[PDB]
Amino acid sequence: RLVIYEREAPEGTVKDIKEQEVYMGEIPLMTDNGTFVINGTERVIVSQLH
Amino acid sequence: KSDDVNGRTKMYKNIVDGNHQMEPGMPESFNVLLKEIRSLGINIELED
Amino acid sequence: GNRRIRSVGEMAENQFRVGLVRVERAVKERLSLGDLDTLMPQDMINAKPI
Amino acid sequence: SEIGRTTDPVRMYMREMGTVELLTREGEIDIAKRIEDGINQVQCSVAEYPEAITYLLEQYDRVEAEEARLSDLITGFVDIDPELAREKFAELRAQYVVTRDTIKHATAQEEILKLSEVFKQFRLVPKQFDYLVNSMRVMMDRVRTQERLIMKLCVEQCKMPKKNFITLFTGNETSDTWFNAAIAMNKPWSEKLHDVSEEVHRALQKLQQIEEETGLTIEQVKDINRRMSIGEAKARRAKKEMVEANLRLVISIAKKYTNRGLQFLDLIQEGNIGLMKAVDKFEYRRGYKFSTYATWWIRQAITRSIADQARTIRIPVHMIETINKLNRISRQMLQEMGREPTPEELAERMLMPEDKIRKVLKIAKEPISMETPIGDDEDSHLGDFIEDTTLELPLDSATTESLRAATHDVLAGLTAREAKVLRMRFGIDMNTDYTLEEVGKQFDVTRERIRQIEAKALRKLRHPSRSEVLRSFLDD
Amino acid sequence: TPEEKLLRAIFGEKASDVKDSSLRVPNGVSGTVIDVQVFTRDGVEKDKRA
DNA sequence: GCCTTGACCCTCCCCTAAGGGGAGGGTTTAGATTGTGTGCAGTCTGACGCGGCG
Repeated sequence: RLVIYEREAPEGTVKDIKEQEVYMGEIPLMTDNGTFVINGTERVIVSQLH
Repeated sequence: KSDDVNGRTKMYKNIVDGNHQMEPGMPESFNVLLKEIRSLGINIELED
Repeated sequence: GNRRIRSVGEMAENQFRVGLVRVERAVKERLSLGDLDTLMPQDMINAKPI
Repeated sequence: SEIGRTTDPVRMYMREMGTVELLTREGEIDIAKRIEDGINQVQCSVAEYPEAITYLLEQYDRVEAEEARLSDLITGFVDIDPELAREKFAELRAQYVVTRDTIKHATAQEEILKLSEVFKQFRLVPKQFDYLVNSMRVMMDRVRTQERLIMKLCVEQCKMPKKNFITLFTGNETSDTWFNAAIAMNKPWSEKLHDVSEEVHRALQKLQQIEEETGLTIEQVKDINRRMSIGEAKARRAKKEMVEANLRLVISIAKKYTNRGLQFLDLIQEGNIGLMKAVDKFEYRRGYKFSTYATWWIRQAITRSIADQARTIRIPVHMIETINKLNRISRQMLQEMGREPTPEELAERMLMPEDKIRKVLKIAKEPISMETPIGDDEDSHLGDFIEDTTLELPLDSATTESLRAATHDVLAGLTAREAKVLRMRFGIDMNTDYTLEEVGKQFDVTRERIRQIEAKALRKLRHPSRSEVLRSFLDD
Repeated sequence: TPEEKLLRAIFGEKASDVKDSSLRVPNGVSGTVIDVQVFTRDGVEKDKRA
């Protein structure tokens, strides 16, 4: 939601709101076995010990 | 067996001729090295 | 007790949030322009960094 | 101060650049006034050379019969229609014709300044103004190296006092009566000197053409060239004061171009070049700030350099703009359609044919390093998986030598005439093959007999008597 | 080469303008084709097998 | 057989009329903006040499 406040206002009261659903990226999905199919090969993202 | 570009084909046609003798030259990678040191502003040469 | 298992859903969130700051520096750069009345939020979001 | 603590060239540039305080709205006006003061000073100095304004007048005489237009010679007038310029060139013409007939010398030395300050009214274009200044530059530079070789015509004879030699050379300049007192000195040096007094003649008198060619003498236009240098070096150190004070504008613009294939300093150097253009082309009399114009020029220089030198295999600016347009259209379609646009529908969002977009997509990829680690192994690089595809396999080299031997056998199984016709008709054992006429001229025979020879020899070689050694070289 | 030119002017078996770039079974591999998948770029006409 | 000889014949390069289409290059853009920021890496230890430095 892009909120546009006003120019002269004690709060910057809302001049406008533009609310819409923007697509950002595709996130890979863990299959039901704990793998990811990334470029057709099955990959496991290994836990790190840091 | 490896780098000699003119020696590897002579060795091939020598084996096929039944003459197991080599005519070895300079490895090509040594020439690559000489050209990669001369591009460093260092004149490396071969003294006849 | 001093080493910690950081796992798939945490590394993936770290990378997603890196992508989010990449896009939000650009949307801060775009929000301070003067075309501000006629643009929708999906015109200033770049899905490709994220 | 902080000198010696860093080696980073960008830290050094920023540190050295920040020592110049910015300019205010009225600072830029003062600096631009100084620049234009320098250029009108060099104008009013070169107006002392009258062949300059005669050239400009005959340029207007070219504009009389449409050899040019008025916008090519004059950009304005300070104290655009052809209405005023007619009486303007009348003003300069009337001053020139009244200055011509006067020869005197204090009488003829105010008329020239009147000429210069009537000529100041002309806001010349850079073309003509550059032409006149480099013309008078090359004129006095050739006669000036002539004066310098007149001096070093003594160094081949002797080593000499010049502080005694400068008091003599100036002012006579039509004769050797200044050179006649050199033998009145008669120290050993001025012996040798006089024996070259003949080969100095053709030098020392030939500037005597210019002594009447410009109408002036060489010491007057000497001071004119000195004030020329004063004026142009005044304008040059004023443009430098406006370039150095806007070097942060370049950085504020160039930070917006950072990761597009050029280093940061490459971008700000190209922006600096564009800013120097912007300073050269700025008019403060428009009442605009310097930032508004300089931004245009800095943006131009920076994006032009990104188009030129950010890619290994360079694509032109038209293809750079087509790729940029395609990428913008594609990131709009991706936001709308929620997926990557296929080149077919990308061909209807744009208005280009679809194979043009497919080849545009094939262009844009950047070359991979031949040292990229494969799988990030960092013990196996991309470059050691790339084979040399121009070599011929030693089986094919052995086959070619075996085929040469077989051809030698088969061609020795023919007569000398047919073997010669075949060895010249193809390039066998030769550096070239020949036409029927060349082989026939080798044998003082017309071409059709050579064709018949070569045909019958091919017929013989086709037989089962000679062709079982050769047919084995054609893979079935 | 000049000799290959003579060899083909003798027997007349001309050179081919296409080069065999076939996919072959690697040496020593011996098996059964169990699946074939054909992916055609949109715009290329499909052969009988696709 | 060894030659010639005029008649055919092939490929290939360039040409037609009046522009179309594109590639690849130049040029100016005048409200006013005036110091790079990764939400970086930094995380390797031991030996040796050299140079400011007390």
